[PDB]
Amino acid sequence: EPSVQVGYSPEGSARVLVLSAIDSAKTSIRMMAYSFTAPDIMKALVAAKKRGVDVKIVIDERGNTGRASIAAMNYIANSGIPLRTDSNFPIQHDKVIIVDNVTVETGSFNFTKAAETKNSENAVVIWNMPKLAESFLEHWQDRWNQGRDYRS
Amino acid sequence: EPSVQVGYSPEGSARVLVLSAIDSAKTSIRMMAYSFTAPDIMKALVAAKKRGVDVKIVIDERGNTGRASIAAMNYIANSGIPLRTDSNFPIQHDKVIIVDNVTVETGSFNFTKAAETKNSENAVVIWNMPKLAESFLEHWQDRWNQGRDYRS
Repeated sequence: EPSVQVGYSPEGSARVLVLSAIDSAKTSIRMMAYSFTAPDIMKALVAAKKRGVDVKIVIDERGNTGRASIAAMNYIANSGIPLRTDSNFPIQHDKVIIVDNVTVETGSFNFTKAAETKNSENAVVIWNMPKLAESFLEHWQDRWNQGRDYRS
Repeated sequence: EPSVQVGYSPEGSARVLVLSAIDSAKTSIRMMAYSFTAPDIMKALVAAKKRGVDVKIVIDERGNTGRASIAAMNYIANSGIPLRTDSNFPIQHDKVIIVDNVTVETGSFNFTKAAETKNSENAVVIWNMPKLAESFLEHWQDRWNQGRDYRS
């Protein structure tokens, strides 16, 4: 049952794989991000919410004050997706998407345009590994718990 | 046979896991790095070489001109470990260690002190998945092939 997929940037396969993970969510998505700006990623997350998926996101605070960051954060909050900024770490550097409590996307890939089209990056999606995902969930939960709500 | 381990920062488990992957190499190590500065990581890589392990590294060029970067690069080259800088990408952002052609370490974790002790990070080691590793190897090889030797 468990399997792993990989994609790379600027090749294009990383972006598509990350979108595939979000598009696959039937019940939940717990996301951690540093730079949070890619319009394509935001559109996919809100499409997940519309599907009924329970989406919650915690992102780095200091690295998300740029215009593009604000546009995405506003877009996300306006959709009813619970979102928090976290400044308890010099940098909340994780780029992680936990899907349906059993799948984990991770790697170097930041959720940005530069990450999708310019930089060399790798993104992996580890499917159906419940133990790995619950561990990542504890990591997500700890960061979320000390975050600040960003609402609309 | 395939299995996955995870570690986090600043907890301490990520650093130890990354060291565990390097310490486990019996035949080869193909590494990709953005910021390349952690003394502990360098000591471990050279200990691998001394063990007879075939170690080759390609790192981002623009992000490795700081003093700590130079100290590590010099330390690494002095040990006979083939090393290259790559500037063909705005940022060679991968933080990857491919061990013995079948294991892959990856995640948000940069090979730096801040990554080990201050930032929130995650590092995963995907053990014994030959197909995943050969794919990552092609990714490593492509970046290495357009790099510039850094020697001593």
